[PDB]
Amino acid sequence: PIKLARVTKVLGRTGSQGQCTQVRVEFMDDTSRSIIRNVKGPVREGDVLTLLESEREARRL
Amino acid sequence: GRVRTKTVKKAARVIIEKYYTRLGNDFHTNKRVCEEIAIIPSKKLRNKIAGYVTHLMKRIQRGPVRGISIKLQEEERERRDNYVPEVSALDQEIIEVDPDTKEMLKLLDFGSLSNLQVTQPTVGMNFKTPRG
Amino acid sequence: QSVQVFGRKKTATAVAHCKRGNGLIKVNGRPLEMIEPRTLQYKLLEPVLLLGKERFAGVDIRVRVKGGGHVAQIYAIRQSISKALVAYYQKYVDEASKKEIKDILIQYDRTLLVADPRRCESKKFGGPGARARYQKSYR
Amino acid sequence: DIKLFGKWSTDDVQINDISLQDYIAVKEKYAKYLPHSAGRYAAKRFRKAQCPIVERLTNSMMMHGRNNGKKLMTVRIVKHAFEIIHLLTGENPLQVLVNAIINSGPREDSTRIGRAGTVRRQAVDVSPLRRVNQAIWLLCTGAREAAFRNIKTIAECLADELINAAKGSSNSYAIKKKDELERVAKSNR
Amino acid sequence: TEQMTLRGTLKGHNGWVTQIATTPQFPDMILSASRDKTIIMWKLTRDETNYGIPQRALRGHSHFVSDVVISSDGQFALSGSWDGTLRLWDLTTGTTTRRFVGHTKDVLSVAFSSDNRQIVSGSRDKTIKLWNTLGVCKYTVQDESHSEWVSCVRFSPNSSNPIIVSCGWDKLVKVWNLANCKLKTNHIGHTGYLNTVTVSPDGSLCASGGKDGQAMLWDLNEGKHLYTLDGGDIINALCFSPNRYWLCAATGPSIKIWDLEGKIIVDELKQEVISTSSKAEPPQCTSLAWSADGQTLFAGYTDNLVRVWQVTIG
Amino acid sequence: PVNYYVDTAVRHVLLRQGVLGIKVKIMLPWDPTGKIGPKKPLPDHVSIVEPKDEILPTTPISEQK
RNA sequence: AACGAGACUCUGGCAUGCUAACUAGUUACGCGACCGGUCGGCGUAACUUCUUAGAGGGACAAGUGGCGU
RNA sequence: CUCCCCUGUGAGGAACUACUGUCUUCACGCAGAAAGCGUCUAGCCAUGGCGUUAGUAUGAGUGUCGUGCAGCCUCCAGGACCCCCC
Repeated sequence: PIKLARVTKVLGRTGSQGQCTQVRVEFMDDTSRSIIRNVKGPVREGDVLTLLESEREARRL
Repeated sequence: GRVRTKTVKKAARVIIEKYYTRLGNDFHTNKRVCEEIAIIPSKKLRNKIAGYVTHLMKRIQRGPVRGISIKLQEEERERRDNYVPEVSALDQEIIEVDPDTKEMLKLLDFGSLSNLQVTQPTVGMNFKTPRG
Repeated sequence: QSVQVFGRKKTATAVAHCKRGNGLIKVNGRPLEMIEPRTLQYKLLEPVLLLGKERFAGVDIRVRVKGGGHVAQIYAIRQSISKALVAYYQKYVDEASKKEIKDILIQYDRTLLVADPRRCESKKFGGPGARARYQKSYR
Repeated sequence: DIKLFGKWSTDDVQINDISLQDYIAVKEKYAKYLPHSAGRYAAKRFRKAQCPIVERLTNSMMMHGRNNGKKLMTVRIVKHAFEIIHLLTGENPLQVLVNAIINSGPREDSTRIGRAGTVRRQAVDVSPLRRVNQAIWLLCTGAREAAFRNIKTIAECLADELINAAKGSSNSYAIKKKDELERVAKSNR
Repeated sequence: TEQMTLRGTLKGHNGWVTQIATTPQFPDMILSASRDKTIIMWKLTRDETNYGIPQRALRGHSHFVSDVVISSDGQFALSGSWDGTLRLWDLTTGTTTRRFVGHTKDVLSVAFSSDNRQIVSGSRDKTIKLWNTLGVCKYTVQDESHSEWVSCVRFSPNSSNPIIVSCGWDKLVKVWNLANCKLKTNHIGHTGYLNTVTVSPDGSLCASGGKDGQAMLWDLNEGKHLYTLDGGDIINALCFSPNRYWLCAATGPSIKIWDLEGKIIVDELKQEVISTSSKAEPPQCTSLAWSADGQTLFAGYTDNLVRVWQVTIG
Repeated sequence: PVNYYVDTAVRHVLLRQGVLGIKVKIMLPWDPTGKIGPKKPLPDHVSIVEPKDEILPTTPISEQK
């Protein structure tokens, strides 16, 4: 299933070369579920991310 | 990154400390105050120092500043501090006390005090933190 | 009845002369539609179409532009005519209609009443350009 | 009224996604007459989030060496490309830019992890601005590679690649590289 | 038996309103000199949405305009400015007829007489300058005129022998006599710098205020201390009512209309209802102007606006 | 500042062993020219004039002269 | 507290406020031309917006709102 | 344990020719894959690039033939609904 996500906070930048941003995800379905997630490119708080695999969790690079 | 030199902050400290009555919370006000009060070369120095005199005043009206001592804010903090509620917090019709405290008073012949109330001793003994 | 301004972009300078008239607006001896990039036509009439034609009906602007590049000069005439209709409305008209003109021109493009301070830096030795440098090799 | 290239209408177009609604421009205000505003959008972070999308497609079309400094080559080419698009599909050519941006952008992408020389990638997910940017990249590059020598006009070939990027066909070089990214994302997970 | 109400708000300005000057000849128009270098001509249309609309914005200045005063006639105006220039303006054609230089510091204050030929100004150069309508300076007083800046200069419109009252940052209020160019009085009541001196059309009552926060009412003809009013913060502006005998003090958070006979504060004017921005300093009152009408108050703010006050009489 | 504030001198002594070069740097003090003391002060230096003693006011006094 | 960093000098951006310009132009008026304008065409008074360059102003994280012992 | 709002392809009709848009068949050029097989590179090692499979297997579109697919009416279904469970 395809899902949507909301940015609650920006925590740090994960990467070897300092590539990924490690961001915190609310679900736009009004659910309270909170998952950390890796995102590439620029991110500011409040943005919406589209997840193709929505059950996956964030690991440290 | 914009950060003030030793010159900037030291100068604004002494300027404020001497002239505190002449400065005001406006920038250009104290800018022209410092074109007079002190002697500074150039511009970018002047402007910065004045900016800090100002900033430091906006922190002064909040309360005591770590760097400066003025008798005027010593006096305003003599007003602010001095306070008292209509009655003391040390006045209670009933003050509660442990049997032993009552004993210690009984040594001093005060076992006759009216306001006291003897409260039940706590039965378990654990005042200590469970080590580990 | 007479008001004068100048546009600025980089090294390009415009000079706009506003007199009471039929609404003739010409640039260094030719109308708005004879200018070199015709692709850049629409950027020139932008305040016009924004301000309405009624407010240009009573304003005759002769524009003299020299300096800079081709593209810059159209920004220059843009600047000149915009600054012209704002600075003319101050002296020969009220401040209400100047506020109308200004509230219309500002929310679209900030470059209408202001110029970009930015201009070319200095290439320095050790490189082909401002920052850019020559290659180096070890081994 | 504000009409793009004198014949178009910006305010009638539509955005179907929430992530790309906050970034993609030319809906409410930003709509202009001409692409070249010579403004500074690289001045501060995300200040280039707000510049007109047509200008955004415009800026990226100078991207190879001889065409580099010449911007007007593009506001020429973007001019004839739109006027071509309207003839084929028959819709507002600025709907076709929206759909190509939305579809061409990646979703998930891979970040290289390992030691140099050994590529082992892990799947993460694209940020909205990054989606827009990569998408447009893909559009301009697809247009170049497709138009190098077929003797196609870049007007013709970009209208091609754009309409095809909008429909979802594998014709577009864009949709191709996207589909590779998402598939590698699948490989890793 | 009176109360005061907020009527309208005037935005012509991108910055502070330094001094507001009203006129008897035209109760309809005001002259507002602002921190944005502009002297705005205010037309009161007294409509529903807007209480007033700007008319003529005058730029002669490379810097801020500290004070403005009008002629008893609807034409000429005068403006002091920190770049060190005083100027004679025509409100009709919107151009500069005469320019006044010879100050090496800012022009802090300027006073135009009731007779409309004289000019008396004072500056951060610690100078009180006498100007003529043609630009020529008569007499420069270095006399001990002050040991600090001259913040305000005001003429006295009285039948008794003419007097000019200037207030310095040296805490002195000095009184001077015209045509002898002489220093006739030294008034010392003060703690802290002085901001504004006002002189009532009576000529008898002059009010001065400053950082001390206490409004000082002095007797000009006799040369005697009269009254002391207690208040908070800083007095920025002070203006006397021509017909109502009310002394309006301008302090930053609040304006105070004083009744001098009964020593009663009439109304205290401050309004902010917002809870989120309440941590901020309430915008100061930079100037004050009383129209010759007596009902209408015009006040400048640090909110870059001109707010007006109207009198409800019962 | 080092331009107008200091004076540098370099010389060569010529001796059996070789030449010894030498450098002498001298710094001048500040304010009015006595043939020394270059007038314009260091851009760093900040000089504060002590407040001139002001009489503390008692009761308002009006003096006519 | 002292040197180094900064400050400083040199260059660019601001000034329809000032000081002015026949060795830079502008506006205005004449003559000139070709169909009221177009013209680097020719000359006189008008002034500094343009064009120069001096004086000095201007920015100090300043103002408001958030993160911060 | 339902009922009834919108989606489907299961059956009957008009229409089907005229209307428009999509799947059939032929000429057309354009992108264009892999199981694998080899090679090269990460010290050793493909989970990568590049060669060969092949310009195959394919898919997006323009013009030919369809007597198609339809759009307009019904149900048979499927999902939003409810309930219910909490």
